[PDB]
Parts: sequence; structure tokens; C-alpha cells
Amino acid sequence: KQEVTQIPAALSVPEGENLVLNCSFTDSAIYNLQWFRQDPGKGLTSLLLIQSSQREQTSGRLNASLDKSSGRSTLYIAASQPGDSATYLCAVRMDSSYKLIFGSGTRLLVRPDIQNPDPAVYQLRDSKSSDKSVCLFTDFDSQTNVSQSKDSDVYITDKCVLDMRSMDFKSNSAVAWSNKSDFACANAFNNSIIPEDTFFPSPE
Amino acid sequence: TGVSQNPRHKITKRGQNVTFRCDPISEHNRLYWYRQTLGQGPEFLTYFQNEAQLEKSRLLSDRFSAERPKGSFSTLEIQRTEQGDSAMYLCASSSWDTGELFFGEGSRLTVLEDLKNVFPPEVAVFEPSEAEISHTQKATLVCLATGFYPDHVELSWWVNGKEVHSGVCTDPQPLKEQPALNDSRYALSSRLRVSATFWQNPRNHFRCQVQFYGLSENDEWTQDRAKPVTQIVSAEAWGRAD
Repeated sequence: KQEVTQIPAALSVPEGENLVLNCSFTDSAIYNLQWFRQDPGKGLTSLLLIQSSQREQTSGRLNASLDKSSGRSTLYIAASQPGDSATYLCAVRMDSSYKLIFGSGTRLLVRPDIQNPDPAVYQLRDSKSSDKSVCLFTDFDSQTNVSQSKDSDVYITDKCVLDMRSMDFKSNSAVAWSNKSDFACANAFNNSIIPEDTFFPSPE
Repeated sequence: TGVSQNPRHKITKRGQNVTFRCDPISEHNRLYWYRQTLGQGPEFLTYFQNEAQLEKSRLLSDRFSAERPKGSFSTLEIQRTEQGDSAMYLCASSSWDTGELFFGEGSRLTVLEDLKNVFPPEVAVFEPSEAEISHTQKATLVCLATGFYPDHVELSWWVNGKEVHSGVCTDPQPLKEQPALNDSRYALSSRLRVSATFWQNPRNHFRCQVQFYGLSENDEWTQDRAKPVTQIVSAEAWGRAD
């Protein structure tokens, strides 16, 4: 009978913003509600547990409310960090049942704030003796999205944030490669909306 | 201190039996089995209070059985596995006094039609561009793992024999080498970025390691290629002075 709903299914936010995650449940006869965080392909970590009679609970930058009669819970995350990127799951335990009934989760991504963008596309050659290389699109700001290729023989990854922690430096990147003859890093990301000032380097 | 599960992965052919073991946090009287598929939330399997199995998903097949003989550890057995059994199998425990659930890292079950589609990754490391070095005074290495199936891999970076996390990022999901087909092999990339000065020291050693969770030694294999067993495939680069 119990149906637990989470919206939004997916959330992308700039680092530093507060954020709001919603949980709904059709049956108010709950005993508690628990929020978890999941790093995908691993297990869940309990974040907060709110008793049916409690209205709130907080832990560090995390705060959650419960309105059992409305069948709602809200999770608030203050000053988001890229390390908050994860799946956030809501679950309820019912009166006179031991099991937790889970929602489907919110997939959260906190995009890094890029201080000094320097967008460029570089060609990288195999360390092992071969004809192989890849194209690296890097140093673009987090507003830039990396699209898939018009050509199906061309492989392009989604964007990815790395953190050079000691340098207080974060950077975005995506990788493209292909076995086809006419493939070049100058054209690899042609279908993406990229900055006009993107740097394309000359002969190596 | 934490919930433990053995094994981390298991590939199985249809019809085979599989057994997972879970060890709760010391003395926790309550133990739960759940399973989860990608993009969704956990679905309840069974509940134990000490040794007794008090609640079980009404819809779950009789092929699924769990036991917790002395309390403490519990096993989950699936008989004659079907493709639909494919999921992460999660174990959780709770103490009698608090409602907080503590989860294990999970047991990933992939039940396949035929084992001939199973392939380990090939791995290659691509060295930093001289143009990147000139432009940014930084140096990005790329590791690419290609042609693996199913997608049971963990990629890690090792700098001079030490695992690094700083300056690393790995694609959240592998891409399909043929996005249409159901049994397409996969590819996954990762970047490691270091200072140009670090890259330019020829004594510095960079290794990308890809752990593949594949077939066991009890699995039957009659193909000419190497049995795609659980393995590590790696590639490496050394710094270059310029």
C-alpha cells in the first residue's frame, strides 16, 4: 500500500548553493523516516533519522523536516560541495512492520565553481607503442555541457570534475576517441556548444 | 565496526545456485536483506530478529532463502538463478535500541544468458600533451579501459606505488561501444592531473589499474581465448624530461 516518491529524480546545482530534496509518502501511519546517501555501486550511509513524533533533525550541513500528516519530508543541504554528489534516498518504516520502504532516489550533482576557465582540446598519445590517441576537452566552466557525437564511430564521455586539492584547483574534462581515419581533436567535440575562445593547439 | 558481505561480485549463468554471506555490526539483533537495480531504490527481501525470520517479501520467489543460524551472520541463497535475479544484493543491520540501519557494500549479481559474451578490459594510458604543459603548466594523463563485459570494473591510479585520489576523476558510468545492442561491450575513462614539474621528472611512475570482476575457476570454459576470470589489467607511463 505504501508509496514513497522522491522529486526531483535528478538535480544539478552550482557548488555553494543550498539545495532542497523532497520525499512524499501516501500512507501517514509511519513509525520513522530515514534519509540515506549512496555512492552508486556501493551501500547506503544513514544521514538522518526522524521519529514519527519528531518534526526535525540536523547533522552538520544536513537538515530534514517531517510532516507525517501531510505525508512529506524535506531534506536541506547547505553550502553544497562537489563531494555531496551522490544518490539521496528516503525511506519510511510503518507502524507494525519492521521493513523500510524506499523511494527511488534523487541523483544529485554539485558542479564545481571554476575560478579561471581555460577551455582547450588537447591530443594525447598512447604511452605504449601504437597509433592510438585520445582527445581531451578540459578547463571549461561548469555551464559548458559535453554532447554526444553526430557520428556513432566516435566515443565521447560525459564531463567529469577532478580536484587538485593541495593547489585548491578543480577542473572539468571529457574525453573523445575513435578508430576512424578522418577523426581529429579539432573536430571531435564539434557537436557540443563550446566556448568560442576554446584553445586548439598547433603541431606537437 | 562495519557491515561485511562476501562476495563483492558474482557472475552466474542461468540455472546455477548462488550463496551470499552477510556479517552484521557486532551484536546487532536485527538484520535485513534488500536488492537494488540501477537508477532505482532498494526493494525489501527479508528481516531477521536474532535467528528468527520475521518478515519476507510476499512476492519474492521460493528460490530465495535466507538463514541466520546463531543470529550474527546470515546467508542468502538463490537457487536456479534467472536473469531477472540480477541486482545489487544489500545487507543491513540495526541494534534493538535505535532505528538506524547500517548497510554493507553489497553483492553484485549478474546472471547472464551465455558466458561467451564475458570479456575483460584492455587498458591504455595516454600521456600529457606538450601543448597542455605549455598552456597551463599542468599535465593530464588519461586511462582508457575498453571492450569489457559486463561492466564490473574498478579503476584506480597509482603514483610511485601509492594510490592517489587527488587530481583524479573517473567517468560516473561506462559508455556502450554499441549503444543499441543489449550485449554491447563497455568503455570507461579516467583522468589524473599533476603539475608539469611532476610529469617532467622521469623517475615518476604512473600506473592505471583496472580490476575486472569476471568468471570464477569453477565456471566451465571451452572457448579458445583466455577464460575471462576476475583479474587486474593495467597500463603505465613514466615522466618525460622537457
